Amino acid sequence: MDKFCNSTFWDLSLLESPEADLPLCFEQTVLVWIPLGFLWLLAPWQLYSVYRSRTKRSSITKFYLAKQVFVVFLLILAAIDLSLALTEDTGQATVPPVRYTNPILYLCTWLLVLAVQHSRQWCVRKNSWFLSLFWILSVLCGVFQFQTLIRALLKDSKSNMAYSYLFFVSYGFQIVLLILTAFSGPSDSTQTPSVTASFLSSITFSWYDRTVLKGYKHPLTLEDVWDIDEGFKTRSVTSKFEAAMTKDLQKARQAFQRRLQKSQRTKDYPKSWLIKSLFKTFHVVILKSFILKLIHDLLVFLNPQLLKLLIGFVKSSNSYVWFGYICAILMFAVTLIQSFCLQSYFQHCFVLGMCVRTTVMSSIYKKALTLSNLARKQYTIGETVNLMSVDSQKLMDATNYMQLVWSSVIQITLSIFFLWRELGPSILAGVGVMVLLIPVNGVLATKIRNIQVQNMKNKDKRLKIMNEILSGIKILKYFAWEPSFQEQVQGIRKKELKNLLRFGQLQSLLIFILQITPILVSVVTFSVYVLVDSANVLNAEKAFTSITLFNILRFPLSMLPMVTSSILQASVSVDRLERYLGGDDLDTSAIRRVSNFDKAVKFSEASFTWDPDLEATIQDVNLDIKPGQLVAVVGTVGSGKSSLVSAMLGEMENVHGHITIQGSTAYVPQQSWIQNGTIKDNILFGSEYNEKKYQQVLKACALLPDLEILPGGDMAEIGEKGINLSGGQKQRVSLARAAYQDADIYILDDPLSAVDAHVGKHIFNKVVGPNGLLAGKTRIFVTHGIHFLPQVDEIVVLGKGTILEKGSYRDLLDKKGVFARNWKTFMKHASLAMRRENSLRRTLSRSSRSSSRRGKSLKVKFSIYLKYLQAVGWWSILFIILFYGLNNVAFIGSNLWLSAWTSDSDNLNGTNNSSSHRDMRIGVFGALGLAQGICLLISTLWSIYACRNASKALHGQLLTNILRAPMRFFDTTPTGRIVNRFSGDISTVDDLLPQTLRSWMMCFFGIAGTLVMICMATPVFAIIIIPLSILYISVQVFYVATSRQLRRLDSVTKSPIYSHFSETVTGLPIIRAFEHQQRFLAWNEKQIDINQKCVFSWITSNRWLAIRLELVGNLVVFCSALLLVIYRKTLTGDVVGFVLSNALNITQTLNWLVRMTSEAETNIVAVERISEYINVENEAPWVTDKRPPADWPRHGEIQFNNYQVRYRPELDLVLKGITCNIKSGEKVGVVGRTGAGKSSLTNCLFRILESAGGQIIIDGIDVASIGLHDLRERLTIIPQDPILFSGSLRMNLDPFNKYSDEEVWRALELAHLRSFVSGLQLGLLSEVTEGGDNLSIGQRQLLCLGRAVLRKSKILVLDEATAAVDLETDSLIQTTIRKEFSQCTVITIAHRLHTIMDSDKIMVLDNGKIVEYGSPEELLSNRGSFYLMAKE
Repeated sequence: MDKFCNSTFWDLSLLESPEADLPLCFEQTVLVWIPLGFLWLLAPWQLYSVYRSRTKRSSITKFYLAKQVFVVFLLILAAIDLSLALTEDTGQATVPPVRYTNPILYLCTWLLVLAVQHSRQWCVRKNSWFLSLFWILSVLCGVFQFQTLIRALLKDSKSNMAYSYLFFVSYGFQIVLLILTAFSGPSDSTQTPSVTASFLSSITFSWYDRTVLKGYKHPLTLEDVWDIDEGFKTRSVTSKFEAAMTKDLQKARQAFQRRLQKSQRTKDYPKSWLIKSLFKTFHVVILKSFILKLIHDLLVFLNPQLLKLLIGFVKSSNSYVWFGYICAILMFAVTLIQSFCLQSYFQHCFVLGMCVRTTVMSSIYKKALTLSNLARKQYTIGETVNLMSVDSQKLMDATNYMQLVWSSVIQITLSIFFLWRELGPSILAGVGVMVLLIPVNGVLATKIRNIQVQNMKNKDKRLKIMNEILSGIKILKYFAWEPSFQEQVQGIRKKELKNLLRFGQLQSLLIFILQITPILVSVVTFSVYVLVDSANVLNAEKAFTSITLFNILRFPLSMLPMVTSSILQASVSVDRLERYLGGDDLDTSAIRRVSNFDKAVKFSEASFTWDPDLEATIQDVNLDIKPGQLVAVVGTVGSGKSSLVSAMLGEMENVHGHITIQGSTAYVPQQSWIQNGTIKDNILFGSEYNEKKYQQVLKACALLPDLEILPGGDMAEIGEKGINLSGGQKQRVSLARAAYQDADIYILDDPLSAVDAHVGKHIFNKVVGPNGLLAGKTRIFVTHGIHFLPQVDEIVVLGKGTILEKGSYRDLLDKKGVFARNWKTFMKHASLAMRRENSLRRTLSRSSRSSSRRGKSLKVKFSIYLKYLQAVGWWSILFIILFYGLNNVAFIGSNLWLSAWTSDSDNLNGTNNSSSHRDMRIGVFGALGLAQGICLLISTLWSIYACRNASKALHGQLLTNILRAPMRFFDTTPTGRIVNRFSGDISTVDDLLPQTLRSWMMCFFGIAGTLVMICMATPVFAIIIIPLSILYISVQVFYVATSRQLRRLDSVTKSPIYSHFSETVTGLPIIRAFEHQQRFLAWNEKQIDINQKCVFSWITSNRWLAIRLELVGNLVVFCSALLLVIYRKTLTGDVVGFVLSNALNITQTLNWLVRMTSEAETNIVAVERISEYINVENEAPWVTDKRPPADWPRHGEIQFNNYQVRYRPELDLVLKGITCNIKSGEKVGVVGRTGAGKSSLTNCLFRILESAGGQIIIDGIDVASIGLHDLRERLTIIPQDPILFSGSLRMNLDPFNKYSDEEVWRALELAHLRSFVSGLQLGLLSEVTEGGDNLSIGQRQLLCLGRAVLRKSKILVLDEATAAVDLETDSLIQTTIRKEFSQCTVITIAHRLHTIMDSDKIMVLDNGKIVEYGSPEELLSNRGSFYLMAKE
């Protein structure tokens, strides 16, 4: 067959030459039969599989014509080649038989290509794997022919200019076709591009390349992320799952039933069916992921072998040059292909995890709607929504880590094999270190978790103290108490800081072990290797290929414990879920919803029970209600009327009889149920909107006054924001919803409980009365009132679960049997915050085991960074940076030394075999490893102490400044916001931020060390890191910008699923009664899909990132390999080893660095907010220059001078120049219009509001010229609303401990708390809960006045809140104030006139100005505004 080209084809010796080109005939035979063979062996299948497809869908577009035209051009070239071959046949006497076989072949093939590119018009995926891969393969195989011909043409050998030139042009067209087939075509109608993108643009996730730009320009919104395709929609996956489940569930139910009946002749449930059902429904994706993972696990072990070949080549100086370029190119190609396989495996695996979580949440919801009440009472609503919110997450985590449990053992076994095959049985020393460091990592992780839990408890205590400080800041300002509470929260914070330091030290040990495992394993392996034998030499190939294999081995061997832990947690999660879904549905045998019947409601001989073991709550019942027949059942409390209602709907288990119901029911429960949303949405309750009926039912049910009181009217949002409607509004809203629903039977069940009498009668008359809106509808009332009965249609009295009698009210008042007796007698008739946070703690402490591999599974202005770094210190971060740079320099030195230890095998100069030399080598290698370890410990421990100092200082400043901010700041800012800055931002600064910054430093220095090694070998590489740096910088910028918003959107969308599930499982009787299950199913599926698209877009963002980063690391490896092949005449094999076994470890560090840059951007906003509250404006100085004469109020003489005060510097004066005077000892009341300036007086004597004009002078000293605390301590107050600080009676009465126990007891006896306080066990140290739960209201203000009396100043400003307190309390207050504060100036602010005439003086204050002065005796003679207001 050699004659086919008149020249030899399989020579194999032309390669054995410096400039070694392939033989032409070999090329034109096999490098042409490979692509054409691929095209022909599969094309009939592609055509046979496409021409049985959907509509022609032959939209004639621009790529389709471009590709057809280029293939036509190229067919024309093939025909021209045939013509020239025949023309040469007319010339020479002999022609190779292939000179026409090759062109003819192309002719046929291109027709086929023209018939495949047209075929694509029928499919949705235009450019598929087949034709795209054929173009790749053809362009790849033709480069050999290209290079041969061009090299021969520069020789000007005159062989054939025409053949060579037509080949050049045909190859150009094949390049343009490959490019034009990579491009995803002109996308059709607005589908997600995941299913219209070409093969290459879908392998590299380059169809996501426009979401990333779009998210970088302006932030993404829920309408900027494309919908997930229809195969993942909740309805689709749940339908598939239920088809695959029903059979397994039934089989397990049969097994459980047979087991129970065998036992009998709750700890058993139909079990071991969920995991089989999930595999039987997702097995195709399981296989796809399995095969992709297998291919990647086999491809991982080619790069060490190519590295071995390249070291060997650079060593042997008599080798060819075409070998080594081939090895560098193969390193690039293998890393590219394994990147594609791995990223596609992640996409499959993570989307399968998402689909498993989706189908499980949807199954949970579908089951909660039909769970038997007997099985529904076992759980709690918090625990059920927990079953949705943690169990499905655990099952998703197991689904992600499911393929690692065998992939990691394949990788471990192959790595042990390939390490053995190089370094003999002394590999087990290194692998033994690697394995033996697993229990140590576990021990450190356990101690970390214990410290974290104790810290969490201590943090919650501090947070509760802070919350009671902030919510009662007014009193704390009054009595000058911020130093005491400052010290208390400082003590708790000091405890938390010590725990944080211990956490830090263990984290440091964990980091040191993580970063020193590789150097220690290599020193142990090489020492044990070179020692155990004399003829056991260590050369560059063994040393550096074994180092590469150790870096491959150490990742699976460390992730294996966490994978097994995740599987074992998901096992118990599966048991919990599988127990929920197996519980039998509620039975509807007893209650039948027929369509036609004689009576609307018919109870036939029925008894019903909550729990069959006990006696029936409702006994035998025989009754019938015809349409329109209003019935008002009445009975003793606990008789079962509420139970009768509950049984009618179906919320009871039948013990006997049955019930017939026709039409649609409407339920008004005793327990009110209001969904999250607006009053209008609740009233409509998912029904058609009609303004006539809507306004009629608002008017009838008397909501209009409530809407007028409420801010938004019928648009106010209930729940999740907080309106907490009083029982009247809730009950009216429920009744309005029922009335608007327009049902057939209305089961009114005590709908006038929390309602006033007259409004209740109005509601009865215009809602359920005979003239009400519900005249024609059967309406069963459940009454605790009587006055409605004289006009109700019919009465059924109930007792002991049985009807005593039924009749009209006339019969009730006439028959005088049980009728009159009943008529006479009836007159006298949180859970998630501590658990949902636990799963976040677990998945953040388990995915924080990055180990430079944070691709395992994942979950701003420079001034802010400068603020944090200024807090942590500047010398500290200088020495942290320096002592990690020393670590990296020692690592570079260690590699350089190993390169000079493997080198003494080549230069076997006699002296490189003595035992002293080997001892020196292994000793200095160990010393370099030890120096690296010491530098790392110093750096990390210093980092921990410095970052602890930063956290301490930041919290100190924030708390010292918040406690000293004028009351306007606390009025204009929600307490929730400040507490949230003290809770989740001090925590971020404490825990997450230091480790994120430290890890960023470690990644940066690892990269810099690798790059300086590469550039130390071949310095030209310092120029190929200016474009690589630009590519990497652009990648991280785009990825972090987009991923931040995707994570935010996912978090925003996740919560509504659980909120809606909790609202469904809470108000289930109402949903079932209105017959609204399908609407709620649809809503839950909609919310799940809206979340699903965000989480899927996040997954794809991660894959986009990973492809780009593996490309950057691949280009580093490939460029260094090329520069070490090119420059081989000046370097050695050892340099190749240590340059190229490190560049292989540059993609993991790049992934880690991008992830940590994103994390630092996310976390530093905590410092942003903390620094925002550090700078909040402060009050006046507490102590400025002056002191009192040991007692500033001598007798309480207060003088005003046209005082003018403003609430906020941009507003109008509330006081407009008051000029009055109070002498020593008089009692002054102040009066006026509502909002005329009452509050400002008691708010301005304490300087809480600074003067805008005028001044107040006490005892000849102006208020504005003394320190704020100095003045504020010397007065006295009884605040408007008594706030009690949780703790001890001693602290509440006296936190400063300045008052002795004897006088505290004397003041408490003056306040007369001996009966209540002395009777307590501890006495004056009795615990005080958060205000209430003890110390009755009267005790509360009596304690407040005790505080006032032990303060015992000469000035008593006070005001009254409400008269709800017992009159004895007010009388005691006034008597005490008059008996022990008689000789003290008193100012009272009262809006109740009846307690003011007793005052020695009254000030009249309207519109912020005085009206009259003098005593009430001096007033009442006149008839001024005081008279116009008093006694009326």
